[PDB]
Amino acid sequence: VNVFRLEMEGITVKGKGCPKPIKSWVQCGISMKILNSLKKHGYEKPTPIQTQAIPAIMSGRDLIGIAKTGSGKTIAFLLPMFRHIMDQRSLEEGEGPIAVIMTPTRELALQITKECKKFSKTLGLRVVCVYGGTGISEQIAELKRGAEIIVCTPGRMIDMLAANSGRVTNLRRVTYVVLDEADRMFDMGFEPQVMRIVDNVRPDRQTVMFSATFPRAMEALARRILSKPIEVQVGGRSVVCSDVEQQVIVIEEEKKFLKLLELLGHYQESGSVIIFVDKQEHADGLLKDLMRASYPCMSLHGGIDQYDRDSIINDFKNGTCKLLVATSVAARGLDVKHLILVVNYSCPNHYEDYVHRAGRTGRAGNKGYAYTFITEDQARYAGDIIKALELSGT
Amino acid sequence: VEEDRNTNVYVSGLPPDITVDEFIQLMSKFGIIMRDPQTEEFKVKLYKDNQGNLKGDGLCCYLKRESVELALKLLDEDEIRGYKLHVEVAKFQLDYKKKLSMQQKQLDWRPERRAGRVVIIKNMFHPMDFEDDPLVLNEIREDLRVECSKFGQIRKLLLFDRHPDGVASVSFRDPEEADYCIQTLDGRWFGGRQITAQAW
RNA sequence: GCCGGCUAAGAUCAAGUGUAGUAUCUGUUCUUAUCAGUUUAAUAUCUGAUUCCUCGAGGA
Repeated sequence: VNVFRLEMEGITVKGKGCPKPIKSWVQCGISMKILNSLKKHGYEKPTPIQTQAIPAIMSGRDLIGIAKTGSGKTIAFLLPMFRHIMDQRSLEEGEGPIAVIMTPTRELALQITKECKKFSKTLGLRVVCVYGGTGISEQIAELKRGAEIIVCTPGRMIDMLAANSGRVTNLRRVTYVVLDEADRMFDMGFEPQVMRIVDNVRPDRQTVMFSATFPRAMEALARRILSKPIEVQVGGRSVVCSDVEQQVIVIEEEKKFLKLLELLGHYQESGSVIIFVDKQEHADGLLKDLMRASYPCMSLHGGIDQYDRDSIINDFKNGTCKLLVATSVAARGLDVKHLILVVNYSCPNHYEDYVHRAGRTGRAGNKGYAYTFITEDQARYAGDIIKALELSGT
Repeated sequence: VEEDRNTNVYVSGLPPDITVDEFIQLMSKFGIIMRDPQTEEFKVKLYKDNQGNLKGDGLCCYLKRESVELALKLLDEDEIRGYKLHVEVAKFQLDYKKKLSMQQKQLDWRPERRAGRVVIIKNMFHPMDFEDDPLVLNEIREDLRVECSKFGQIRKLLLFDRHPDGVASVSFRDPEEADYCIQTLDGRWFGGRQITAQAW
């Protein structure tokens, strides 16, 4: 029932027919060797980019993932590919790899080969040992004995394809095409080499691309080579609106009412504002304290009747009530043009309620103000609030 | 409640043409003036009328109490060029530790003397690459500025586009940040060439 | 410092801040192991070599 909490963690997902992210590597549909390598490497919890890319690579569809530096994109490209190679074994033909990994640098290709050897440890699968600027005879002797994956340079791959040392057959040769640092491969320098690498490939083969940054033109150039791609970045799915300004202040539980009274008294946050509370009795007490302080305020919660809540909503929409106290039920789905300010005095336990409270004000391209009071008790939601502020650009 | 430990002094009567700077000089003659910790602007107030008119009264708070008792027996009944001032303990009727410790350290007795901040980078670029690329020099300068901003506050950054060795100067506010940038830039690769860093 | 101990007794490696100078803070790690060489007043440091048990996993 907590499938929405994995998507709210902050992982923009785009595409049709996207599988659910896995919580751990033990229930991700991986083989025994990949799980043994993950247990030997010391991975207790998987990365969110890895949890978004591993079912997309296990399902057999094209995926394009973007994340920060050092997030584990090489392991996220090597582990489901090795799991699909171990689960669906094929005949190791001559001079034909089952996977093609493209790296723009020789040191990056050597690091990808070392990561693939560490992910395929305690097994007979040796992928590749080749780099640019070295002896081609040793690389040909290493590739002639058997090659599972092909992680090298595009120039070395073009030289191997021109000298008939390595190529992709038409019927069944490779099933996955990995592209590490796809922003550099889609540039003007590596365009015809990547075009000749993608042209001489099998028709029934998946294409994977991973990079730290991704421009619009590079993504538009890379989307033409894939067939129905699935995008995975951060953050978009269940994220806060960028048009509404978010503000977080560190105050106590008793000082929150004084901060709200100072924002209503000194600043212009009293009129046309929606105040989110934790419970209905606390919202009624805050509404009574606002009405006792010579300020017109209305309240809408589950403890009140439906007609009184409708009258309070009509008074907030018409302009009769300056402030409107509401619970978490009115945070999502409410589309009021008068709600310009969103005062979150009580922080919710879930980030989706805070995202719905921030998105309730300043919609349809308009600006908005959102001020939330962060306390010491909401320490678990502070990381989610920081991730939402980093995704929204606040 | 606080009877003494009052570091505020009240200057009864002043020339109606008193500026703030002459007043803070008068007050700094008798010790260090406490500064508002969040900001600059020493804690000195010139009391004013309903208008620009100068009532002629002044308030000044001091770091210590001995400076108050100094101003009491040296400024009271003493004439500035025209007028007769009066000095009295101020009457009141109706972040923190960081700057407190700094103002305290303004009274130190630490050893002076000693020696009594520019990093030079070489082998970073070439003039031949800027002849057919007018946007490569600005991108290299922006990359050098983004590299120098992570080590400290860069006050001045220049790049010699006509030097055959690729000379660049990065002047920061502190020599420790320049030494850290020279330690992090020595032996590093930039644009396929090994660039070197030295002090100035 | 308290009544031999509760790891505030030391070294170190990366980054930040800042001074004319000294410095200040965070992550750390700390070999729990042996032998040979360097070295140290002695440590230190550096330079190299070195299957069993438990419930596919962990420890040695």
